[PDB]
Amino acid sequence: VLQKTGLKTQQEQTQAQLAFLQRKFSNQALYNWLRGRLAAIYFQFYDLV
Amino acid sequence: RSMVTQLIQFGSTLQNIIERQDAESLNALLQNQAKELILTTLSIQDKT
Amino acid sequence: TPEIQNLLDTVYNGLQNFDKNKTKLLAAIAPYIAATLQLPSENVAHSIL
Amino acid sequence: VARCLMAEQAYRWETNDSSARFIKPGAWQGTYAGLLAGETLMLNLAQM
Repeated sequence: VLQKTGLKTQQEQTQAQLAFLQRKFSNQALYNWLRGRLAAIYFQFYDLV
Repeated sequence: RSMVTQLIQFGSTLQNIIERQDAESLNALLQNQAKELILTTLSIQDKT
Repeated sequence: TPEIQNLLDTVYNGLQNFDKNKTKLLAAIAPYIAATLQLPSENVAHSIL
Repeated sequence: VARCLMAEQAYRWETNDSSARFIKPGAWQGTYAGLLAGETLMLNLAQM
């Protein structure tokens, strides 16, 4: 029984890490936005050069 | 132009700082979860 | 939604300063679509348009 | 941004076009802590 409640504690800890990697500031959506904006600016600047 | 390249230096520094603090917070979270897990394994050894 | 509104704002600022006879509209909008729909390629964003 | 507007006024007074504008808003994005302004301002100075 103590083994079972230990595994449920591990599951809740995994849920906490996943909510942290979603709710932290520099998440994947930040880098998607940066790559899009930087790619557009980079292409236009390439044309001017 | 000199002002803009100064600003882009600040932008690079800010990007590095943000990624670094997120790594540190993740590390502290892993440590606390390890503490809870070692408590559970102690109780299991007592029952053994 | 505020997220689709953020898409609208990003594409609005992004494809501001556009002329039709300079270049293709689709190739111009393709990076913001590739980022906001999180698409890996740019030919995929061409395809879906 | 203030100095780039100074340069835009200098361009509008050298050649004669008051309606012609280059510095557009939206370079600052507060919902992403204002990353990547240097790119937009460098591109817009290049256009001028």
